[PDB]
Amino acid sequence: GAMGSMERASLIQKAKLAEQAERYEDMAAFMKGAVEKGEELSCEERNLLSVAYKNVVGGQRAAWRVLSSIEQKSNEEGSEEKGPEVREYREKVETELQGVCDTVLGLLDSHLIKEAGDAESRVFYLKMKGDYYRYLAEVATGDDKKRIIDSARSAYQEAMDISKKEMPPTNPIRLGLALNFSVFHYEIANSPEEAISLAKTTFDEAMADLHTLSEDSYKDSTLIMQLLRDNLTLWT
Amino acid sequence: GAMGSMERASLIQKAKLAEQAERYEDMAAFMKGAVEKGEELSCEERNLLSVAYKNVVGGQRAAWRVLSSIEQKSNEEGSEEKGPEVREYREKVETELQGVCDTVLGLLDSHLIKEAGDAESRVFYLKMKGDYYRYLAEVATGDDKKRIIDSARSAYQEAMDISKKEMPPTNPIRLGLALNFSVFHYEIANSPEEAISLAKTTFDEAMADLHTLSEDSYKDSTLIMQLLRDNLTLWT
Amino acid sequence: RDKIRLNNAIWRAWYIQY
Amino acid sequence: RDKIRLNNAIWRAWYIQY
Ligand SMILES: O=C(COc1ccccc1P(=O)(O)O)NCC(F)(F)c1cccc(F)c1
Ligand SMILES: O=C(COc1ccccc1P(=O)(O)O)NCC(F)(F)c1cccc(F)c1
Ligand SMILES: [Mg+2]
Ligand SMILES: [Mg+2]
Ligand SMILES: [Mg+2]
Ligand SMILES: [Mg+2]
Ligand SMILES: [Mg+2]
Ligand SMILES: [Mg+2]
Repeated sequence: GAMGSMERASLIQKAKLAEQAERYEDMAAFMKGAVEKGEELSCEERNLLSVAYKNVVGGQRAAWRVLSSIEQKSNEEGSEEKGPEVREYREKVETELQGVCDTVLGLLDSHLIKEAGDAESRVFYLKMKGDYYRYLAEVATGDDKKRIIDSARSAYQEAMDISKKEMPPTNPIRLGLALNFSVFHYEIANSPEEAISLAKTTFDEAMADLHTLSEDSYKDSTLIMQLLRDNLTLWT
Repeated sequence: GAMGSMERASLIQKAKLAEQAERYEDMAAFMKGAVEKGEELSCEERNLLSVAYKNVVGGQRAAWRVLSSIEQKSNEEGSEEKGPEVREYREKVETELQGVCDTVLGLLDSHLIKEAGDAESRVFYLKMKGDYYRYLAEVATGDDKKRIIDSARSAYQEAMDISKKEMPPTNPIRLGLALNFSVFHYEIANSPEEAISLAKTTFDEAMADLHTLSEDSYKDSTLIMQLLRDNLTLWT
Repeated sequence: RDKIRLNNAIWRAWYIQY
Repeated sequence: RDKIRLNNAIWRAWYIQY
């Protein structure tokens, strides 16, 4: 692509600069460039990858939600419908969101999941796979929707299996995965009981083995634990 | 362009939707589409135009400033310079900023300034001309810089002449123009005395004829008056 | 941290509401 | 309004400082 001639170390550096300037589109493009060099990502680089695309798609999702809400105060017919304009723009945002999701899932399949080594690394990418399928599911319909939901679930479940075998119960990747998988249960798979069950199990097992989080990431761990308890507060 | 087949009324509508979703790039593109239909903009439409591009270029400026500041904590030589990466990315942002400025100035010249009627409308576009030249000046150098500074000043000054002849001293376009022209004096033309002079004159004349602001825009007026006093606080 | 938490709460509540 | 004012102050101060 456009990043082919630039050194891998320069791409990482510029992604960090883009993060500082909150240019998440550029950040993503620099990290896509780095991933395409064909070498493993370290812990720090994987996080830069995730931060970039989560923020790109998060923006598209928030716009999608604004348009959807507007659209559904004035879809309820009988009153004024302004014509196709709201639907048209929402569909535009959707297509763009679909594009970015398709990109991340392509990098993951070609080839982050392939050439991972760490149990940590396999889980991190399988969790990402789950997430970007989940984002596709939020706006998809019909047969495409069912394909996507089973793809997300298949990725999440394999990530969880490995994580339960290979990672302490306070590991932040383990925790972040369970958090997001429980969100999938609630918001995508129409299984709120299984969402609550997972979130509570995850929190309680974290507490029971609190002695296991590490000097490097305990701050990440405690925040996700708090996020789990907040969702539980909301969902019960 | 890409907006050629879409109805003018649909473009305006979608610009308003883009504003709500904070998609200022799309907002700008919809308004560029509307402007290209070749009809005058109303008061409301001119403001949508301004909001879109001010926010697009404001984003680029903030990124430029972040990169510039980073660059100038680690340009002061003797220590580590990481190579060309910070300059390279800053130059990229600059080029993009220059592009958007060149677009706005093109619309204004082809053809918003041409076919204006209102004294209000002429002032509004000549003020915009001043602003987008000012933004170019912040990052320009050499002979190009001097050309740009004289272009901004020429636009600002003509806007002021008309405004003093045609608009009450509390008119928000009049006030916003003087505010920005005083900022130009301070930040671009290296004339801080002339900046302070203008800002104080503008505020005092507004107060002396307070009875003139209108039921439609007094909220806009009082805010710019407060902005004038804040800059004065900063500059003295 | 509390900003992160509040944003999360708003996003998750959105789904419940709409 | 006060948000608008604070942002303006930060932007203008940036130039003075740097
Ligand atoms: O605040 C939210 C709301 O939802 C999102 C918003 C933007 C992007 C992605 C999401 P999501 O649907 O994947 O959760 N989520 C929590 C978090 F930001 F992802 C998160 C997870 C783990 C640790 C954190 F410190 C933060
Ligand atoms: O807050 C600022 C800082 O500077 C900017 C930031 C982004 C875009 C453009 C500018 P500027 O250099 O043109 O002022 N400016 C004041 C204002 F936002 F433009 C403004 C003017 C009149 C009335 C307002 F309610 C607000
Ligand atoms: Mg090489
Ligand atoms: Mg669609
Ligand atoms: Mg188990
Ligand atoms: Mg026509
Ligand atoms: Mg340049
Ligand atoms: Mg005079």
